[PDB]
Amino acid sequence: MRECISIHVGQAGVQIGNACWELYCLEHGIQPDGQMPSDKTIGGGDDSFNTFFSETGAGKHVPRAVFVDLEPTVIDEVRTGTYRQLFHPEQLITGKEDAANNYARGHYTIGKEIIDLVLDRIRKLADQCTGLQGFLVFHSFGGGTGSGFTSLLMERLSVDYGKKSKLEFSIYPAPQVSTAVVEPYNSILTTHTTLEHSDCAFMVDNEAIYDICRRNLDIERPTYTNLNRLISQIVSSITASLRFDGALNVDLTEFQTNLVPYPRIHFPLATYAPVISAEKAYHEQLSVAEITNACFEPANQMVKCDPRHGKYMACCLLYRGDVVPKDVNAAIATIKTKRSIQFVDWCPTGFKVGINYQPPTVVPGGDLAKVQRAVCMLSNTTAIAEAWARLDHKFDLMYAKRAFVHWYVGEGMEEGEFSEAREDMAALEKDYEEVGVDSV
Amino acid sequence: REIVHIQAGQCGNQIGAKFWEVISDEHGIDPTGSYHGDSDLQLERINVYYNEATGNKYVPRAILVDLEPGTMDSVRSGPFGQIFRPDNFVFGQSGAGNNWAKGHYTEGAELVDSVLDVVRKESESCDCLQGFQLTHSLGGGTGSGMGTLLISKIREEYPDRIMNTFSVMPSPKVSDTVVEPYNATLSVHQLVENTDETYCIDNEALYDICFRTLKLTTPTYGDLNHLVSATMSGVTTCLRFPGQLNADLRKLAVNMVPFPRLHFFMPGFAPLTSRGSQQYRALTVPELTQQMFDSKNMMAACDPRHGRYLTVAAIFRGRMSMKEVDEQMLNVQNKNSSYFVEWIPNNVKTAVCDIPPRGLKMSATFIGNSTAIQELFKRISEQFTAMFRRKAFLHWYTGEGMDEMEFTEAESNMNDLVSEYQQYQDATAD
Amino acid sequence: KREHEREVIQKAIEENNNFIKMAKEKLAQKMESNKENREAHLAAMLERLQEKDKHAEEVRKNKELKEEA
Ligand SMILES: COc1cc2cc(c1Cl)N(C)C(=O)C[C@H](OC(=O)C(C)C)[C@]1(C)O[C@H]1[C@H](C)[C@H]1C[C@](O)(NC(=O)O1)[C@@H](OC)/C=C\C=C(/C)C2
Ligand SMILES: C/C(=C/c1csc(C)n1)[C@@H]1C[C@H]2O[C@H]2CCC[C@@H](C)[C@H](O)[C@@H](C)C(=O)C(C)(C)[C@@H](O)CC(=O)O1
Ligand SMILES: Nc1nc2c(ncn2[C@@H]2O[C@H](COP(=O)(O)OP(=O)(O)OP(=O)(O)O)[C@@H](O)[C@H]2O)c(=O)[nH]1
Ligand SMILES: Nc1nc2c(ncn2[C@@H]2O[C@H](COP(=O)(O)OP(=O)(O)O)[C@@H](O)[C@H]2O)c(=O)[nH]1
Ligand SMILES: [Ca+2]
Ligand SMILES: [Mg+2]
Ligand SMILES: [Mg+2]
Repeated sequence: MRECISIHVGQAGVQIGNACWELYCLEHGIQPDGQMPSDKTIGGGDDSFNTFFSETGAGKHVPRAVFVDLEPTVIDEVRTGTYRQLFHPEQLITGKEDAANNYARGHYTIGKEIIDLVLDRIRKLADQCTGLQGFLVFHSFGGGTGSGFTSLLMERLSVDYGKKSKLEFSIYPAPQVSTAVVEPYNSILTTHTTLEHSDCAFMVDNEAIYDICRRNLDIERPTYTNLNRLISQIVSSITASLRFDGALNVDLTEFQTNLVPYPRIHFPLATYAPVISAEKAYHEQLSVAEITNACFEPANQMVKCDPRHGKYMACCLLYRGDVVPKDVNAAIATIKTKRSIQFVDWCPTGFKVGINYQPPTVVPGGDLAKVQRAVCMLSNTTAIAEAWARLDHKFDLMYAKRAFVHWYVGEGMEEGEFSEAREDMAALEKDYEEVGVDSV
Repeated sequence: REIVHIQAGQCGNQIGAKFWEVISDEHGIDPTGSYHGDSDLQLERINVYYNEATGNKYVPRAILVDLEPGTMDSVRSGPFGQIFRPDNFVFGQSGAGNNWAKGHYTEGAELVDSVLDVVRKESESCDCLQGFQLTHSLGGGTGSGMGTLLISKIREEYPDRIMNTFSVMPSPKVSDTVVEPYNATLSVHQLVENTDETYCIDNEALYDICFRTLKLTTPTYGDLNHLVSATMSGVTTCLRFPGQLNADLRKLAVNMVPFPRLHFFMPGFAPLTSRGSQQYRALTVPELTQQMFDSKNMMAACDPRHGRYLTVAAIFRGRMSMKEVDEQMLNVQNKNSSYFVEWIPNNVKTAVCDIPPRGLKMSATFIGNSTAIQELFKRISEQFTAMFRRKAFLHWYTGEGMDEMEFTEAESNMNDLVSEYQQYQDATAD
Repeated sequence: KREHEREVIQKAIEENNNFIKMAKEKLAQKMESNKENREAHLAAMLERLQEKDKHAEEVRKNKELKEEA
């Protein structure tokens, strides 16, 4: 029980899903044809990985996942790739014409022609669950499909599953790899439309990831392949609580309680350590102390911002591999003193800590060194508002002149939807300001 | 995705024929239409410009139109004249005599239905049509007058598809027909309202490139058209080979056109050298970048230093270092920050394709949306007003039924277009 | 205490129903407005193109009138 359904939307959502499911298979020992020689219960079972894999009578372990895109070329690569035998053809849904980087086409003109079919495939997956926990939705902010169609899907999921929880994994745009000049528009529109339908969203800043790959992995010009492989390690760390079980393993829902103090404030900042190449790790055994310390370096954040200039409302450390409580205690004790970690005065307990004993794994031919221990930190800091500020400024510059707006209006949108989306962003920036203010 | 290609009039069919030549070799198609290439990358997107017929034969999705039988006979005889579908030749008899009114209203109107039947036939067979591309000149009669009439009729039947033109502006340095400013203005008035993207291919700049840069004493139409084919192959690279940026006509439009009327692009190609200078100058990414943004390399007679870029697309082709490209493009933006509008962040996009054009190790193509284009329109307006001031030749036009103020309508509209560019060139972010 | 326990459970049910109801209605009304707005943008553009076809035919009639002199 406690099953989770994954929904991968648009190019970024699809390609990141491919990276994730390959990593999951390696972690659980599932083969590219779905066989899992380790699994003794055939046809079913209530094991931990069953939260993400269903089983067929023949012993196939099938991702509880839907890939959807408005054009075919990206999902076509899944249909013909190493793990093509892993998915049933109906879990891969493609259109003929994409959103053209236009939220309006994704939410309306094109999306409305495939939404019912997508919601149908999802129902079929939900019907195979005994205790469906919720959804994980992977998408870009900038794409026409990642923004517009993802919004439509989320609104539809609220209608069909009520309060059932929906978590987002979102790619925040960066000029170093951005495919469209209008991505700030699509970003604000999808964030406005989705804010009240999402329980918790993990933002990944492409520029942050881009820089980490360049600096820590020694890749001069990172590609999506480099970025997604790193992203997948963060995703694996967050879901590892659900796919494995350990005496010190703590569930992601217990983290969510600590991470979301108010409905709208549901955007944790992620970090991950160690990020190091085989060459550098050859002569360097990284201790719990070193990787814990790295979580508080501004340059290791998955979104570009400065948490020293903000206040923490929560820190959750998800350790995995060779880690024992004594070492964690000493590590945090050190960090508390040598660092300037400021918590709001309304949060009595700021740290939550768990250990998953499953060691980190890496895909052969990847860029990450294989390490004995790793840590992922999810924190809720007001500093993440800096990312909203930067987006909103790019929006305002273009919108003041109505640049490109005719593309959205021509597709059926009104200007009011723009300024409504922008005003919502203004309130969000203010909300992050007020939670940080000391109590009277 | 599929694109339907239409080419009208002398110029349109000349540069169109060259376009099919150049890209057919890039993809490995001989004049018989058989595939003879060596990499699966050539066939990935082959269906954008080619239908597949029984026997693995690839036929251009191209329609050939002209009021004059002459020019299409010769296209049939030129290289690759046999790879075109025969029923897709739609030709008249009278000819247009460089008379815009004949192409748009009388002679061209009688033949437009025949073209529409072929366009429906071709769009019928498309899995998911993306839109149309048209080659023509603005100075003649058929490509000009009947060219814009086709766009009008096609837009009626396919209102939600992309309309893309390659428009050759007149220049007295290359033609001596004195009414070309009339014909260009009457059609610039149609393009400003009925196309989504227009590449402005200016015979003035083409000639200047051959004289000053290429050191060609007396350039010919063969020369001018080699620059065009090189350019057209460049601006369609990202549509014909697997990529991510500007992968289709609509994504290109959404990235290049911030306001509906300002959809006139100025292209540029590089490298460009004279025979003597090619030996003592190795082509590098810094050399390609500098040339790309130099006014000497613009396919439209405009100095970008006289206006400001709203949007820019840059396509590099060849084996090079992605990192070098990223650095070279940031540096040029840095040094020339004053020439990019600040109210459109990150308005320069760059693509890299692995396969080079044939004959070069490296090439770079430039697609600029710049307020400096207004210099091109100001030039035509200047010649239009000189002619119209003394009402030279209108009885040829009014004799087909046209009204006088229809001329002043076009001129006035083109004037508003110039002011529009000035309005956004002078706008600031504060 | 028992009246209050039912009160609370029924309020939880009502807030979830109202959440579904508003999402349902907001979505419905947005699909509706977009349909109208996009169809009107196309009608406008097509109405304009035909107004040009009208002028062309008038340009043809005009040619014959001068043609009888
Ligand atoms: C005043 O001395 C001149 C006397 C003539 C031509 C010119 C001059 Cl300047 N030229 C060159 C021009 O001014 C440009 C252009 O000339 C031509 O197109 C022509 C060279 C083919 C034209 C007359 O202004 C064009 C009209 C719209 C006219 C052109 C046409 O009569 N047909 C038509 O419908 O309209 C055309 O048909 C092919 C016949 C030929 C006329 C000729 C040769 C006389
Ligand atoms: C083939 C070339 C090679 C080159 C190698 S190094 C460098 C700076 N240029 C370039 C580019 C060609 O795409 C063509 C655009 C220019 C038109 C010429 C083909 C032109 O028509 C022709 C008559 C010439 O001037 C040359 C043959 C000298 C041509 O090589 C010049 C040129 O820039 O071609
Ligand atoms: N990290 C990461 N970002 C990606 C990837 N693919 C695209 N992006 C980013 O996502 C944005 C573009 O959105 P896409 O996901 O490509 O678009 P889409 O959802 O397919 O939308 P349309 O194609 O317009 O219908 C840009 O900011 C890209 O840099 C990927 O594999 N990884
Ligand atoms: N660059 C270029 N311009 C051309 C070519 N042929 C004609 N033109 C130009 O096109 C204009 C006349 O249009 P043309 O195609 O001859 O007339 P049409 O047949 O009535 O469309 C003049 O400005 C010519 O210089 C050509 O092959 N290349
Ligand atoms: Ca089992
Ligand atoms: Mg896409
Ligand atoms: Mg001619």
